[PDB]
Amino acid sequence: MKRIGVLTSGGDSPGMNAAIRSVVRKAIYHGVEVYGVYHGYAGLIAGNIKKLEVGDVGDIIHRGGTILYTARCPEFKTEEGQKKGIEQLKKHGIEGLVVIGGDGSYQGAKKLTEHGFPCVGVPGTIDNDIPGTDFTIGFDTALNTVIDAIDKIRDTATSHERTYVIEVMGRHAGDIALWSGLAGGAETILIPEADYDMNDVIARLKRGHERGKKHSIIIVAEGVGSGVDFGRQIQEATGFETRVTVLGHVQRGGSPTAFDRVLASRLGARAVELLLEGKGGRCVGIQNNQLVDHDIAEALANKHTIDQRMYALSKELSI
Amino acid sequence: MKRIGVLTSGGDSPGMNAAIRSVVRKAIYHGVEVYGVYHGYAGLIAGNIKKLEVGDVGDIIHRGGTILYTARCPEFKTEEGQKKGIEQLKKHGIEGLVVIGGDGSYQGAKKLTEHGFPCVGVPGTIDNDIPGTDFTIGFDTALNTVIDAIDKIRDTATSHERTYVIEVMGRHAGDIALWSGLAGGAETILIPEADYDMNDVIARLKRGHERGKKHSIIIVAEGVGSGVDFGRQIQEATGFETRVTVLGHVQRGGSPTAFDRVLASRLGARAVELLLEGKGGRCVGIQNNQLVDHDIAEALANKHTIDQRMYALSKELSI
Amino acid sequence: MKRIGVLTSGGDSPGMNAAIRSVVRKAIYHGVEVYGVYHGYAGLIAGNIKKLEVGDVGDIIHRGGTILYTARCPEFKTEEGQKKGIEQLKKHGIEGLVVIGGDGSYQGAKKLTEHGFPCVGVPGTIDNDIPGTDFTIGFDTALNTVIDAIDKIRDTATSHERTYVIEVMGRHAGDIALWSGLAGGAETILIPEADYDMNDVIARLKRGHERGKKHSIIIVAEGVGSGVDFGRQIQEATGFETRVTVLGHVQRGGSPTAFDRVLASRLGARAVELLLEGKGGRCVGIQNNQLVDHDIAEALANKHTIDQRMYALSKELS
Amino acid sequence: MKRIGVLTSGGDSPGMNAAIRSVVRKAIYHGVEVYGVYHGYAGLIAGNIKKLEVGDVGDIIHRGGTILYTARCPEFKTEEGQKKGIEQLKKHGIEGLVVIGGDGSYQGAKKLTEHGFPCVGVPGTIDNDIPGTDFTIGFDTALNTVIDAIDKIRDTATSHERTYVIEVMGRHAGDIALWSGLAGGAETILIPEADYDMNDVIARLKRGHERGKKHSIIIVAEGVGSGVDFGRQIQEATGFETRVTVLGHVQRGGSPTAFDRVLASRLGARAVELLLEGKGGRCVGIQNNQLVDHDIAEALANKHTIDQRMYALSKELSI
Ligand SMILES: [Ca+2]
Ligand SMILES: [Ca+2]
Ligand SMILES: [Ca+2]
Ligand SMILES: [Ca+2]
Ligand SMILES: [Ca+2]
Repeated sequence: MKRIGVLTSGGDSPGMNAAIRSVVRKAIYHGVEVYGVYHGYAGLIAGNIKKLEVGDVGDIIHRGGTILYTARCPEFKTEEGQKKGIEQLKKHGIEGLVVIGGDGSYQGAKKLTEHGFPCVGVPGTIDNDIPGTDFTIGFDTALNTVIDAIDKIRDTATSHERTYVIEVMGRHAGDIALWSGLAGGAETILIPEADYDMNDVIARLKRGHERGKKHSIIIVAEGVGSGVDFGRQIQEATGFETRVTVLGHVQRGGSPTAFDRVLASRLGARAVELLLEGKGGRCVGIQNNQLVDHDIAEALANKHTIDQRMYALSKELSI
Repeated sequence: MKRIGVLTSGGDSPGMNAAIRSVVRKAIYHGVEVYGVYHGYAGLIAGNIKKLEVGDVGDIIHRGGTILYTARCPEFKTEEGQKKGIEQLKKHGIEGLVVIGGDGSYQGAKKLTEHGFPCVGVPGTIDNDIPGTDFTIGFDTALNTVIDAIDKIRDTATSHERTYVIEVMGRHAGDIALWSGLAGGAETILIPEADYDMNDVIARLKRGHERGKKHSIIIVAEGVGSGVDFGRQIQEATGFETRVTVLGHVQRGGSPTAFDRVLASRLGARAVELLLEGKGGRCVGIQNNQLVDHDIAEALANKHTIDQRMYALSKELSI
Repeated sequence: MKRIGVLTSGGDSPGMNAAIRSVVRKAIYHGVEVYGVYHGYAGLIAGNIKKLEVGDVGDIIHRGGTILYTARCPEFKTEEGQKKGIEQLKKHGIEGLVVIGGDGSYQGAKKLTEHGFPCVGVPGTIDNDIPGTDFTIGFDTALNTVIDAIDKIRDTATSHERTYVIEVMGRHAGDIALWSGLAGGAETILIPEADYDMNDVIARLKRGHERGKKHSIIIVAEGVGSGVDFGRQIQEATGFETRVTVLGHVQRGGSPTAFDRVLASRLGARAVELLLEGKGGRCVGIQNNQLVDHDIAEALANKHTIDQRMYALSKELS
Repeated sequence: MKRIGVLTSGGDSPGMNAAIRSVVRKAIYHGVEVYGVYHGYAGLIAGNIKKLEVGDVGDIIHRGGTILYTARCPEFKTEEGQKKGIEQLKKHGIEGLVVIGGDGSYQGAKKLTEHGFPCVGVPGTIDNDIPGTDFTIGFDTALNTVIDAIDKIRDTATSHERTYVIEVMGRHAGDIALWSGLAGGAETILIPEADYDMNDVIARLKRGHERGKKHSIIIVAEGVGSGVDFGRQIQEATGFETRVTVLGHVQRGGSPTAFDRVLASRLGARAVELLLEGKGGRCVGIQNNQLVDHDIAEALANKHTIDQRMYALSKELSI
């Protein structure tokens, strides 16, 4: 190619900027131009397009959020919109698009490709729920946000001999809960991919009160339920005073961790390589510590999973 | 005195350990023993008393929470209680007591003195309302916790052109909301100590939407209302997508910042000096960058106030 | 006034952009325009100047460094240089100037006022080495940078039963060393403002070793000497495994802490107020937890001093 | 096996405690006793061995360093030192040893296995320089200490238009440097696994300055040389203003990142599993995102490599 475009869609995620930065610096290394599309697919329909310069990506690698913004777009679900997007792309002479994000911001990469516009997906979310890759951009940072919260709430929990339900993000995926709860010494972790028995949680807790334990932390993925209801169930059942904490959107922001920066630079650069060598309708990622690329069509079919041996581990480490 | 005691009551607070460390290591310098009372006044009543050694304050200057724990004590409000508690004191040959915390807890230090046990209070809470001091131990730390949070939500707010309501702590004091909302560039701060008008707030938001500001962030002290409510009021009015975040108890934990560690080391040492100088029924504090001790009785009558000129400042800097 | 300017001079400092943000939003409140001068005094001479919009003050409140940059200017230390400064000032209709920084930024604020140009100065340095104020914009953030490091070095020193020496910045002031070491539970602090005896230090570490203490952190202010040297004198003297860390300019950077963001916001806002009230040749600051302003020339006249009791406290707590 | 021991040798590393917690809690899950061996190998020889109880691990997951300490041991390469090692082991009824540490530690773990005593080795070092694993416990944390430093030096370098050289740790491995440099946005990265030409460095540095760039970060792995020199060199080569930061041992400390806590917890638990299945002489690890174990002698045979394509990418991204 000679010119390509880049875009972010779906939720904000720490590292997208590093991802974006990479798309650009790489294309430059190959004599290619990059045009930033703003406000995601909404921005694409709208014509929100402006060339990015070597200097528009200088000093953003550390920066959370996405400089190109992001927004939902019902219109892009229709042939109608898909059509107008390509016009606007064609208008600026853009022959290739790197789509960075999650929430089937891939559907669009696919749709686009099917209309014969070359398109590559980069995994962008905090909740690890994108196929084609073991980890997504933003997950590592989001975890350190969660366990930093876990570290703090343990300070009070220990001081006051109290039990906390912390509700983490992960709308469908229990990744955050699994990983963070493992890392915070969480003595109960409740995920969507694994059965739980509330009567079991209650007993375990009672059991520790005896064996000298007065504080306790219960990580709960939002995809399982509302922390508020869970806490209710526990205090009502144990008489222990039981606080509840919903971390919510703090999880979505922050300076991306070293893992998230490297991953974003690698992936985003891979995505460019694919466009340039003619490929399209693909999504890159990291699998088994290796760079991979896949057909979006194929990847969107792979049901998401969590490492069950780890969930097991955490139960063992926390009887 | 040759032997004294130390205890922490009311809510947890980052820096208390630094206070306790300082209470202990200062006493040692003067050849005085120090005994820890565990689990607040409940502990005192109970007899939870163990000498502290040099090696028990060997960390702990960086650690949040309180190694002496803390717990409520209905029983200590009744006379029979403090009595029982003084017995315990006498039983271990303790001649004085440093009471670190809110909230409070100065009440007990007072009644203790009245019963002829020499008692010194130290300002420990995150919300900042303990009289006899411009700032309480834990404040600076909590503020940096809230701004870390404000920073992260600004990251997502900006990418999505969304408006956030963030509910912070301070059940009766607007200190946190004021100081952090200033440090966080929050365009709206609501505190118990100053009139607010929601029509003004709403208009202000609609105004900026035009001006070109697509994201805004409202800071709200819990002592004013429920964030998950103000948010509803705003969006059920303006057409704006409004998200809400209650940070809750993450605010209570954490490694105390430099200001808090230094403040704790100072107040702690001062508190021990009072006891040794034979004085009692006092409480220490920082006032106009100078340390002061006041009669608890008087201190307890001074309504808590916030710097109205700063609140004002935050308004001017905001429109 | 209808138009002022702002610049940043001397070593950059966390929370300057907070100070800048404040200078600019505050002026906009009173219907006043702000022109930014880039690259400190060198930029003023060269007329590197651009209207700041609302726009460019962010949010940048969390950002370290200075969006206006900074650079040394030997030339401005001379009559003709200032002539160019004013020429440029007037060429843009800038009626007043807010100067943010340290290490002689104030010098220019005075000279400029002397030549009949209203200037307010704002304390901006990590080392806290600026009169007319208890704390300078950048100090709190620096201290927290230093203790994070001390905490980390405490982790490794503890595991290995080793003794470290950490050299912190400060220039001529020992504020950082005294405040951080005290916050970090250091067992030795060495500063310009207090006197020490190496033999004291030595024996004091040899003694702590007697009571079974297996690790120590000595904190040394650069203004007192090289951390490397102290490490050496000590290891030769005792035989203990002694390492030395020079944190360096790490202390200069980072997102400014809540205190630094607030101080900058207050100070900056107060600085513009002064110009608007026709006041000039003043520097803002915070003293005894109250906002104050002083005539520069006389503020610059006080030798800086540390809190002697606190140093004494830090010893008793060892 | 009813009783095993655990120890930490080599340089200390954030997450060792997490690794200990896991060794000690996993064993309890299986009704095995754990005996701590303090001060690494010098301790093993001298006895200095104490039962680890639940309480001894119930609050260390978040803590840097090693609660078991670590010390060098010249004695333990001799035959007699080892003779002494085993006696002491047999004296406490320790049927097996988990060695958590760095490289030299693996040596002794083999010698023990040879002399009829089952050992498992756990990768513990910040410099990633240990075979039988892609990453070592400590790496992630160290990287993040490095990038935060880099971030902070970016602030001052950008306001002053300075060029910086930052010396990072890694005796013979360029992993920290390469990885943090990529993460940080280094314009220049120097490491032992890959040839560099100083002149191409100066040239690459001059081309960038002529292309407008006013500030630049340069990362040097301590194994390549001394930061102060590369500083002198390029200062007098370019004339630019140039500063030198040596981070030194800060990299060694700090609360372990989510990744290091998780890795530590999986690896440590796996190490217990091995000894319990009668599989001595091994070292655990993560390779291609999968848990693995390898004969110690064999792993110790593999010269350590970095990812050349990654070093390549870092170059392309900074043109
Ligand atoms: Ca950011
Ligand atoms: Ca902080
Ligand atoms: Ca910054
Ligand atoms: Ca730690
Ligand atoms: Ca796996």
